[PDB]
Amino acid sequence: SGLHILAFGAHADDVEIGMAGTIAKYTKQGYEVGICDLTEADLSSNGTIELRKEEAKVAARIMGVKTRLNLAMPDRGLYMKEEYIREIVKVIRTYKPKLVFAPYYEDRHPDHANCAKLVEEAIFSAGIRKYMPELSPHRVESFYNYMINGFHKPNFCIDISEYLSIKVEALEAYESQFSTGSDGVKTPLTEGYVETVIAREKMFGKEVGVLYAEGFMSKKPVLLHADLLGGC
Amino acid sequence: SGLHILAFGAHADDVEIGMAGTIAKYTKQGYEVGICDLTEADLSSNGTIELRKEEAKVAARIMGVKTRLNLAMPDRGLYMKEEYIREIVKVIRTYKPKLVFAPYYEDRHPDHANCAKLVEEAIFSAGIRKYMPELSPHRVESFYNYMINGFHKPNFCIDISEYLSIKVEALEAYESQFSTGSDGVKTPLTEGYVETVIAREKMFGKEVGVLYAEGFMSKKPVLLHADLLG
Amino acid sequence: SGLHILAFGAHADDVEIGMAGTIAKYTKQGYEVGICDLTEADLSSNGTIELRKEEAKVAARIMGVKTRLNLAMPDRGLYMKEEYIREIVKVIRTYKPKLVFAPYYEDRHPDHANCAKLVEEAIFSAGIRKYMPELSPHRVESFYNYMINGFHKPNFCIDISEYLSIKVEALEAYESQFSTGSDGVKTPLTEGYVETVIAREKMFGKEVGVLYAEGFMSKKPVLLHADLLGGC
Amino acid sequence: SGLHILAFGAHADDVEIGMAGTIAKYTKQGYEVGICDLTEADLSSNGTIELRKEEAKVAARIMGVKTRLNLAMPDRGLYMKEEYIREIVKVIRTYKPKLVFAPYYEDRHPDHANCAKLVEEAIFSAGIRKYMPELSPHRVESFYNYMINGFHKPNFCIDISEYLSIKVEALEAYESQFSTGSDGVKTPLTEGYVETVIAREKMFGKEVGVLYAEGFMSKKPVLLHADLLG
Amino acid sequence: SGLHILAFGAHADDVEIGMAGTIAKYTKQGYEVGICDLTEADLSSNGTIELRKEEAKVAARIMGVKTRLNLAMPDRGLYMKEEYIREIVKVIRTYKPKLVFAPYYEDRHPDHANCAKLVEEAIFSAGIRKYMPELSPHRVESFYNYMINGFHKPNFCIDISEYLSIKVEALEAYESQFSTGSDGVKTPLTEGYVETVIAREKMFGKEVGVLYAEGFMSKKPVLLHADLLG
Amino acid sequence: SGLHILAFGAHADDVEIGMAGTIAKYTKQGYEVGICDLTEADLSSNGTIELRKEEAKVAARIMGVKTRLNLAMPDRGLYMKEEYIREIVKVIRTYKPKLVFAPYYEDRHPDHANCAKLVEEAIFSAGIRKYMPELSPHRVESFYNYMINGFHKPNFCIDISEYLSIKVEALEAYESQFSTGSDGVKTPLTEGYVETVIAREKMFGKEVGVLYAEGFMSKKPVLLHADLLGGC
Ligand SMILES: [Zn+2]
Ligand SMILES: [Zn+2]
Ligand SMILES: [Zn+2]
Ligand SMILES: [Zn+2]
Ligand SMILES: [Zn+2]
Ligand SMILES: [Zn+2]
Repeated sequence: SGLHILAFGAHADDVEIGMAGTIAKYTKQGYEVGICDLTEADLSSNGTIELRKEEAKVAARIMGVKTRLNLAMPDRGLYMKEEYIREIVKVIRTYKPKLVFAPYYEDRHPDHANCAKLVEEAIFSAGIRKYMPELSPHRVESFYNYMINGFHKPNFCIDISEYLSIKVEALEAYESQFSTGSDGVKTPLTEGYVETVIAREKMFGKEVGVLYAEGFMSKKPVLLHADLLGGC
Repeated sequence: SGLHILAFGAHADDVEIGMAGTIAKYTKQGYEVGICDLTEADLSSNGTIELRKEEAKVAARIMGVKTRLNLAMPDRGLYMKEEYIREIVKVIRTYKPKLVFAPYYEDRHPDHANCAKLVEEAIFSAGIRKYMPELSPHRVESFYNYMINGFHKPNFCIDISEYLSIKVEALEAYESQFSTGSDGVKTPLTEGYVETVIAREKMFGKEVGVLYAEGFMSKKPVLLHADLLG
Repeated sequence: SGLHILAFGAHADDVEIGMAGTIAKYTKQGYEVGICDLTEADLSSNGTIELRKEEAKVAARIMGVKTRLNLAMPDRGLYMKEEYIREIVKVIRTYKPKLVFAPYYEDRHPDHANCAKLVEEAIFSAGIRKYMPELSPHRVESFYNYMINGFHKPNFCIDISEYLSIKVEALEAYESQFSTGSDGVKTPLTEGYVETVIAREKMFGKEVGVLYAEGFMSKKPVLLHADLLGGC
Repeated sequence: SGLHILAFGAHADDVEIGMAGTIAKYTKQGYEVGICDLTEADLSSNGTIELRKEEAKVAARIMGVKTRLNLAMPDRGLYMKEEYIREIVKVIRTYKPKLVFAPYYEDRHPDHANCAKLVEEAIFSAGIRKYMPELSPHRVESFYNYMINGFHKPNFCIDISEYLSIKVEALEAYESQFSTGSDGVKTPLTEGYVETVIAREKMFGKEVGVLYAEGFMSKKPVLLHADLLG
Repeated sequence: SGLHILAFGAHADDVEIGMAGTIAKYTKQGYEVGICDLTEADLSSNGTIELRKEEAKVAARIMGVKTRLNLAMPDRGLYMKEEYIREIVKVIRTYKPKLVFAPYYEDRHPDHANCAKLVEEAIFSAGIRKYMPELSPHRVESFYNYMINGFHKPNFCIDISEYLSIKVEALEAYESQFSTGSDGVKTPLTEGYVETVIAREKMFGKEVGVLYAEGFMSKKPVLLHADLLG
Repeated sequence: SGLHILAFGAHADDVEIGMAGTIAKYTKQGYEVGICDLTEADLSSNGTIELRKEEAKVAARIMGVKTRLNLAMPDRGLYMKEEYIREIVKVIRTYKPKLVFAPYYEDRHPDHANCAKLVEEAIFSAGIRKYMPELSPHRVESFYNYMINGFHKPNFCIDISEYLSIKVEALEAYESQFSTGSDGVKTPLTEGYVETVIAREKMFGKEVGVLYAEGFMSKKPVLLHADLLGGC
């Protein structure tokens, strides 16, 4: 039928950092969300690709994500390439996502911007019939950006107060990334990173009058219907 | 008991220009919307206070607005004054609006910014029990700005595609403002102004994938719940 | 002698959407303007490349454009490539345009930003003698951006009130793009798009005290001489 | 009959810093430019009202400005007051300027923003017939801001390459301001200030491909006609 | 003789929220920091002027602040008034601060912007000899803004990793503000506010590679000398 | 041991224009700074590559720069390429710079933005152990941008009042670039350019209360410790 949400990350844990709470919130309401990791994060200082993929599976189940893909594009190699756009178009056209999410570009990790750029190009081409005509076109309704590193004034927020614990659980599934363990090394991700993610969501929460909120960017104004006065 | 929306303008027609479509959309759904105009637009180039008051009633009727107030503050005199803030605080506390709207400040007409500034101060003070303790306090949930003159990248939009006709009717209620008539003088408001308002809403509409949308500003991030996936 | 204006678009109709009114205004005053379409818009949902080229010719004549080129670069393929910059440099050096226009980058169609980026690179290289020394260098005086999709606060406007009908005519020349016809499909361009373009120009018009104005972006402050107090 | 340009400053030398070059350029072409300083700069660290008034006359002469007014509002007292707005409205309606200039608000000296704010309110009210109905209204065509302290990405520039010398002469007319002399104290204005003003204009110049340019801000998009292709 | 830092707030706890960590960091190094609260927060939902004054003393003690003043201006009455500017000018000239801090204007509480605006006007006038000539003038070196409500991309940060505990202690001194207690009502300040303040500082910290950092705004570019390479 | 500062430019003279005063200020204090020019500026209208390299050496000695490298990437060819990132990573890992500087992207010369983009990518990859594992990783502490063409509100300034003459000397070392001579041609660099650079620094100086200051951009807030209240 088609995914309600397809969220792209450069590396498994990107989507979790940006929007694990939102995903958990909406999968619980019965919406179908998929995650597509562009790379296997082979250059990550800690862990292995297989371990990372296993953690991605654990995280997916925590978030109620039934569909998780890895396009196996090179870590630190998300250049603006036709072949990569093609691969993402294939994903978009296969899963027909109503909404697509990708990282926000203003991020210390260039892969995140590069992922967003590829996804943006792919979203546009996905709706073009004559492009890759072997697959039926799909028009994504909206493209939004979640935040990985740092913070920005969000265009919109999703209240994740009831789902923060699940987000932390989803994040903690990436043991290799955010914890040293027995043979791991100290990285920015190991040293108070998950705490920083919680902090951001607390900060965004306060902005909108809730305990924890995830913040999102949108190139277009968000369309309000039921959320203006509530009632759903 | 309280209004769902209270929309402030400096002059009658302000709220209409900014959000007649949204107001009509929501009153049709059974929501209670009030309008409070800060002034009687005593200095308007065309028309009189008399004619404007009647037009404001016609516009309110068109929009399904049952409550329209005018604070009769001086046109072009919306200075940051305690007396004016307290009058607006009285209004907010009386009508207990969930949402308050006011003009966006980036506007060629200084009254519009001045109105927004007064309303913002009043919203904050309205929630403060110790302030004007004779009148029970009220906490407004959200404060949004609509656009009168010009345009800005909206923080959010309301699809008014079905209500554009009603918006135009509500605007046209101000015949003294938007038409020269036979005795009136040419103003920015008579020279393709209503057409410009429709044009803006068309532009905002296209941006969000609808025919016509009204654009709004919000200092805080918009909180989505049902509107993310509909 | 050299073009007064060379306007680039990614697709034929880009320049029209952004600045058909301005072009018509200035060709009528006897200025020479050319248009260079980077692609043949082969991936356009409606029409054919030949039909599109014929519509581009009709549009050009409506606007009083005597020079129209198509570089036949791939639709959805305006990557930052040396070969493409080279081709545009060749165009700039051949036609010696005083002003160059291209799409503004803040646009839902990535080709538009990509076109602008290529043109910007080419403009700079066009003025470098040692670059492609087989063609004499040319220094473009100013590079401005017109708007295709959406809207932005313009850095400057051109009053096109007297030329709006001609702009609409130029736009309507692209029957395949903005009208369904007998065998066309519904796209964002077919559903109230031309009306939206008029709306934008009405909006920009009001900003500057005229009926219809086209809005432009400029990286540098515009230099005023005669337009400060008028009189020409 | 009306001025082509009326330039407001908070203090005499403001307009010179912002736009002496532009003023000189246009007065030489036969355009009528007036300057109105809101205050007599009564609190200036160096000089006196007496000396400053004379310097302002010398500067006006250098710039070819035939009309210079001073409203003698309080230095550091340019509050948003009705009385001050109406005094400025009187000036605008008397001199009927096509263009009005005032300082840009993003400036370390609060009087400059305060001046601009007052002037903006006055420009709007100047066009309103019912406001101060004893004096015929005037509609200003465009309102632009010049820069005094610091710098900003200009919305537009005026090539003043031929008039930099005149600008420097006009600035140097304020010897009490830009030089310590023999009894004066060190201020931001004495410590390489004129050199900084020239520096800015050099920077703006380079940006637009000329030797020296003055930079201006405009809330509305600049309307080009002849200057697109020259 | 003069203070190194004078930090202004509209209400006691403002300075703490913005910069208790920085203040503690620098007082521990032997720098003299003063705090001036413009109002006694007479309209605060919870507590009394009495309790708040005592809490402000406890907070000052925690931060190593030896000088705390209160100007007892009206809560929610921080209008741009000459009388208020001059009171603040008196404070600046008396205590001769090298640096002055005030709230950042982009803040849901209008008093915070209003405080900053008053302080900015006062800083400028404090340096003007002819203004209030009975009291020797003082030139403040730099004016910075700290953040109370919300967050902004800071122009600069101060590493407060070692002083977060002291900041929390200083905030917790305002038990009447940040806890409902047993008789108090729920406010934005009682609902995970201190946790939000810590959260912000964690966020700013991460941005600059430390555990906790306080963020500051500066209208002028930050001048680096020793901190470029440490 | 490792450089305190490594400054990248696209062309020799870039670093000088942006930060010759700062470099001179800090080399005089005994800090070690290196410069890496990405290209030999082979497309420069005046001079030759060898002459340019000789001027770069003269400029380096004026600034007290003991290390100057040229990566010999193509002028007007600083595309986002893996090979170029690799080369810069090698430089960063070899010289272990505490701070890295590159041009600010908002610049009429696209090479400057392109240089900054390459350097940003390289800085990130330089800290990744598994990337190019033959060289030990290096974490650059901070990345800042200097300004070449035009001007921007600086995030921070360095007082160069005492070192302006040295900056002018460093700039004047590029005789081929900023002076016509006997067989040179008129370019934007020859016509009041060095004067414009001084002007900018005078402008930035006034902003921070000094005679001359260089202005820098930083993606992160600058961390103040000693510079808040002085004393070092
Ligand atoms: Zn990642
Ligand atoms: Zn109005
Ligand atoms: Zn196109
Ligand atoms: Zn002044
Ligand atoms: Zn407060
Ligand atoms: Zn260069």
